[PDB]
Amino acid sequence: NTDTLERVTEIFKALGDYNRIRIMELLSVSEASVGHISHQLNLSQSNVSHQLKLLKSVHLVKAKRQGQSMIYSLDDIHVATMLKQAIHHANHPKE
Amino acid sequence: NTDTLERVTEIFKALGDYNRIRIMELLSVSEASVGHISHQLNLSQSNVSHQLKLLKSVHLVKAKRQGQSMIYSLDDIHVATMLKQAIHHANHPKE
Ligand SMILES: [Zn+2]
Ligand SMILES: [Zn+2]
Ligand SMILES: [Zn+2]
Ligand SMILES: [Zn+2]
Ligand SMILES: [Zn+2]
Ligand SMILES: [Zn+2]
Repeated sequence: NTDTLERVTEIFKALGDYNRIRIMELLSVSEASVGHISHQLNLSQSNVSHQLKLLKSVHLVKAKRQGQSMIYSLDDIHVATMLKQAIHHANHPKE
Repeated sequence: NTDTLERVTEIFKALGDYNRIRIMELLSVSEASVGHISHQLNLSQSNVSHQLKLLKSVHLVKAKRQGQSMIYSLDDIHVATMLKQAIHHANHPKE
């Protein structure tokens, strides 16, 4: 319906960012904490936390506390498939 | 690589629009011409053509001339899967 399409608009508007894409891509390889994400991608923890908060609000990523810190990961299989299909579509030959 | 992620950013930034999503969704059901798309969605042909041009430049949609008018469709299976997985993710229950 109408409301459903608005929600998907939300989802895509959240992926339309270079650094959020780098965060998603990294998460598609392995779940991780803010420090790890911040270290590997060279983004500050505060910026990383700010982006994850947005990504989480549209259900693109989820978080679970394990030990001391929160461990982030792609919400579910739909998100992973969606992302991986897009990455691949961007790389294969297109004449 | 770096350039690949910029390209996927492009793709998602193009889907982050309510009307472009309505055009993609309609195309995911059936290929169609500008007039059909414009009629069904109540968007003018000029606006529809403008959006398709953008969608085409990032390889989200493709066009083929059949008869007199151009027939548009999702570029390939990756685009269709990507879109359908997202639509579904937006609708299923998420607690
Ligand atoms: Zn930063
Ligand atoms: Zn499902
Ligand atoms: Zn493809
Ligand atoms: Zn219009
Ligand atoms: Zn393929
Ligand atoms: Zn889902």
